[PDB]
Amino acid sequence: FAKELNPVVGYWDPLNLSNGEFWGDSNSATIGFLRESEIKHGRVAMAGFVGYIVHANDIRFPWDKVAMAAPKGLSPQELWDVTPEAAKWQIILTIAFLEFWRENSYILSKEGEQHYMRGGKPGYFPTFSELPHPVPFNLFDPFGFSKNASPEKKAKGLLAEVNNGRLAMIGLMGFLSEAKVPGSVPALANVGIRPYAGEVM
Amino acid sequence: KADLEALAKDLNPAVGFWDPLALSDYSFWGTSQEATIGFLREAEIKHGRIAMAGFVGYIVHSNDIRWTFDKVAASVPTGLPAPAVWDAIPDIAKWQIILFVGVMESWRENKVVLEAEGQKHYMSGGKPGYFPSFDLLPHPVPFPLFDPFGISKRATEEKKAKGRLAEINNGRLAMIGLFGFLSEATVPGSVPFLKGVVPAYTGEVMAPFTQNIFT
Amino acid sequence: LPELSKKLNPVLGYWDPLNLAELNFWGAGDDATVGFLRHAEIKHGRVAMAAFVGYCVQSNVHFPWAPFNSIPTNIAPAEQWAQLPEAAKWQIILFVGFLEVYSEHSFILEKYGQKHYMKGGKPGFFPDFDTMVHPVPLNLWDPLKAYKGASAERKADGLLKEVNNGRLAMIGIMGFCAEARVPGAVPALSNIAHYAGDPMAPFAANFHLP
Ligand code: CLA
Ligand SMILES: CCCCCC(=O)OC\C(C=C=C1C(C)(C)C[C@H](OC(C)=O)C[C@@]1(C)O)=C/C=C/C(C)=C/C=C/C=C(C)/C=C/C=C(\C)C(=O)C[C@@]12O[C@]1(C)C[C@@H](O)CC2(C)C
Ligand SMILES: CC(=O)O[C@H]1CC(C)(C)C(=C=C/C(C)=C/C=C/C(C)=C/C=C/C=C(C)/C=C/C=C(\C)C(=O)C[C@@]23O[C@]2(C)C[C@@H](O)CC3(C)C)[C@](C)(O)C1
Ligand SMILES: CC(=O)O[C@H]1CC(C)(C)C(=C=C/C(C)=C/C=C/C(C)=C/C=C/C=C(C)/C=C/C=C(\C)C(=O)C[C@@]23O[C@]2(C)C[C@@H](O)CC3(C)C)[C@](C)(O)C1
Ligand code: KC2
Ligand code: KC2
Ligand code: KC2
Ligand code: KC2
Ligand SMILES: CC1=C(C#C/C(C)=C/C=C/C(C)=C/C=C/C=C(C)/C=C/C=C(C)/C=C/[C@@]23O[C@]2(C)C[C@@H](O)CC3(C)C)C(C)(C)C[C@H](O)C1
Repeated sequence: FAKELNPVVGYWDPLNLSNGEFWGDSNSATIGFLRESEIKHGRVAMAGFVGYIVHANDIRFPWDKVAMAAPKGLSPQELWDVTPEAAKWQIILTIAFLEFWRENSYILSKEGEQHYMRGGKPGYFPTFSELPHPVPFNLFDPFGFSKNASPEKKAKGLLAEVNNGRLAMIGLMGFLSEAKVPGSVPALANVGIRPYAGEVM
Repeated sequence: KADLEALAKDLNPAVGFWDPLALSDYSFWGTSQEATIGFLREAEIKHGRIAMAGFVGYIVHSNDIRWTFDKVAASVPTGLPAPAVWDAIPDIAKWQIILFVGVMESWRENKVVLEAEGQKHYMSGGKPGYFPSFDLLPHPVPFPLFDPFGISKRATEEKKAKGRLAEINNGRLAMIGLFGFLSEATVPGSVPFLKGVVPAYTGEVMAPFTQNIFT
Repeated sequence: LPELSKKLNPVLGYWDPLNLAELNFWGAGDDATVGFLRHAEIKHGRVAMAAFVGYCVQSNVHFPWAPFNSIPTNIAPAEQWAQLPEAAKWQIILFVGFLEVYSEHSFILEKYGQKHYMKGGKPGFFPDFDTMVHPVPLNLWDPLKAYKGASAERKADGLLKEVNNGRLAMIGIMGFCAEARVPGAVPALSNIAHYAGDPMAPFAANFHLP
């Protein structure tokens, strides 16, 4: 593998996680699990950085905004903490269903392979052709744009996704830290914790 | 019969035979494995049927919907979503309902009436949830429970099998939904969706009758 | 223990001032004398290594659940044992009491090929738990079935490292526990704990033995 990415920086694992036996399993599936975890963390961090950029300014959706434009517009995080419990619960449940669909090795075997104990290219959301729903389009490329593409372009995009995911992980961590302790940049608002809060306990 | 549990693929693909608490063998009362899984299938189907009926009854009781000329309509017209209007019923009527259910299950599970119909007990090589007809001791008794008007007297085996899979699936989902209702009634817990504002039966849902009957 | 303490430590190794390796120990034998001592070597290590690591978490944070919570944290955790309810103290000891009784069963120990430690078996070997009257998901040693695929060289290195970290922690916790009462015992620490009640008295705060 050797993870070309940045040619000057080869490997880099003080923690020797690469030659590991996570949950008493083989090394290859361990490397696959770490690759899937870092790719998912990168994707989530990129989405969170774009969401924080869009929520710092009042850019709420003007479609109806019955509850979106209700409060005012505050601590980017608070924005989340002000929203009702049903909204965040449905968001969490939809993410849980999407990741349950991602790991389903019957649909995956109909499409590709799973990350551990198989080939399983790290990061592959399967299609929506098996659940009892003619959904308009799948999660990966809903509006068909990359239907026909070169494999070399796909590999370059995967490397770019990994690198930009690490960069935006650093960026989102920096923004979240500057929300509570100003490291190196101005233009923060306040600290709005991290968990759900607002109700339950 | 252990490999006859491959019907869970037909119930739902992807998630196939899913038994973490591996009750597939776990010999019950010293019986064989096939008898144990037959008991499991019959208990699952019975729980699903009662859960579906209880769900519909929960909706009815929450939206009142009383009988027209019933003189047992002396129960309060507001009423908790369900467990108080069960509690407001006199104890003899609850006892008669329970005895009715017991009589009907003892009818379902007698081997004389089952083998006369032509189908054995559910742990002796029979379909779980069959409920035979009435060859009763002298009692004409029109209308058995299953399709009394005859809505499915003629039916292909594929349609019956699909209905059985649908029955099991809807039974599982109705168990989940009915206990979501009962949870939102007592120590809510189902704050997702809130279930649609059910007051709160402070008492125990598992407490039949007003009196304790010392048992 | 045999003279293979050179592997555990050179320079020293089978130091043994009080001889203790041939006192015949209830008339059992010399091999049984060695087997009992090696088990009590590491059983005392396993308790002390878990208790010293146990100390460093108790004094700062408490589990937020309820019963063993909301009692003061800026005190000696030896005193925090005395603040537990009586049912908690009994259940803690009896839970360990099951683990002691279960692990000494020779018919369980011969399921996995070993024997009781001073009848010829390995000194420290907790059973793999799969013979109980009712099944449980998680056993005691290697619960996730993680590191039993390691070779015997890592087990032999780990077994010697368990002993050597054991001897280091038995000094570690007891010298620390000698600092709570009789202050100024360890002039390296000398900045923690209070309370002169007996740490070797689990029920002193509840009743009296006579
Ligand atoms: C399975 C669980 C269950 C339980 C324990 C109860 C318990 C109760 N119901 Mg009830 N009910 C249920 C399901 C249930 N219901 C369902 C599914 C419906 C919709 C059909 C109803 C509709 C209903 C009405 C309209 C009324 C009650 C009433 C009552 C109370 C008095 C007893 C009585 O007359 O029952 C009578 C109930 C039945 C005969 C229904 C049970 C029969 C099966 C399970 C469902 C129907 C099958 C089929 C569609 C039959 C056609 C309709 C037929 C009822 C004419 C008692 C607390 C009365 C009340 O509130 O008094 C205070 C009342 O007026 N129920
Ligand atoms: C409705 C949804 C519509 C979606 C449309 C869409 O397609 O989306 C576009 C998309 C998908 C795609 C593809 C295309 C490129 C489009 C086409 C490709 O085809 C090819 C190439 O062949 C296929 C595919 C899949 O690749 C992906 C979008 C990705 C996106 C939007 C990525 C933002 C990262 C932000 C970063 C890195 C910034 C971090 C932030 C940083 C680094 C910082 O703040 C630095 C910081 O120093 C600061 C400044 C202050 C300091 O004190 C401290 C810190 C460290 C905090
Ligand atoms: C956060 C979250 O997850 O959501 C929350 C909130 C929310 C949504 C409220 C929840 C809920 C509650 C739910 C979803 C409850 C669901 C309840 C459910 C699904 C109840 C089934 C009844 C079925 C019946 C009565 C069947 C009758 C069957 C009849 C009348 C037949 O004769 C069948 C028939 O076949 C014969 C026998 C012969 C055939 O020839 C003809 C037909 C086909 C007619 C959740 C999921 O709990 C939690
Ligand atoms: C490859 C594989 O198989 O996995 C590997 C890795 C892995 C998973 C970790 C394994 C494991 C199991 C576990 C759980 C290992 C963890 C063991 C644990 C928890 C070991 C605690 C020791 C505590 C000590 C030594 C305390 C010394 C204490 C000392 C030195 C003192 O306090 C003395 C002192 O106080 C005085 C007296 C005065 C003070 O002023 C000064 C100091 C502080 C110096 C395996 C299975 O074994 C092997
Ligand atoms: C919101 C989260 C998210 C973000 C922010 C994000 C950003 C980027 C960027 C940065 C601009 C690049 C350059 C990039 C590149 C590629 N993405 Mg990403 N991507 C996200 C999520 C997914 C998912 C779910 C999938 C996916 C895919 C691919 C493939 C196709 C490879 C293939 O043909 O195998 C390539 C080349 C699919 C996949 O296979 O992942 C490897 C797929 O299912 N992506 N992606
Ligand atoms: C109130 C309780 C109750 C509910 C809510 C309920 C709901 C559904 C649903 C919708 C969710 C479907 C789709 C469905 C389908 C079938 N039911 Mg159910 N059913 C209930 C009770 C009974 C009883 C007592 C019997 C029975 C039967 C069948 C058969 C025939 C199979 C066959 O003859 O092979 C099929 C196809 C008979 C049986 O044999 O079950 C194996 C039988 O006597 N059902 N049933
Ligand atoms: C709180 C308690 C506790 C602590 C703090 C602790 C610390 C360490 C350290 C760190 C210094 C090492 C290096 C180490 C190493 C090994 N331990 Mg520990 N261990 C504890 C408990 C147990 C129990 C209950 C068992 C056990 C075992 C082994 C085996 C051999 C496994 C094998 O050979 O199969 C090895 C190599 C098992 C046993 O020896 O069986 C033969 C067994 O049952 N350990 N152990
Ligand atoms: C095998 C494990 C074990 C060991 C190795 C051990 C060592 C020592 C040492 C040596 C360092 C001393 C000096 C010592 C002293 C006292 N112990 Mg022991 N003790 C052990 C077990 C128990 C138990 C189970 C109890 C107990 C108690 C007391 C009381 C209180 C008497 C009183 O109340 O008058 C005193 C003074 C009882 C108690 O907690 O108070 C009711 C009680 O139940 N001990 N104990
Ligand atoms: C909460 C909320 C929001 C949100 C959000 C979201 C989606 C947040 C997501 C955040 C996310 C996804 C954060 C990633 C974390 C992963 C990390 C940090 C991994 C680091 C890993 C590190 C630092 C490893 C470093 C190493 O250097 C070491 C240790 C040795 C080196 O040799 C080798 C390497 C380099 C490997 C908004 C959008 C802000 C407002 C909204 O309203 C409500």
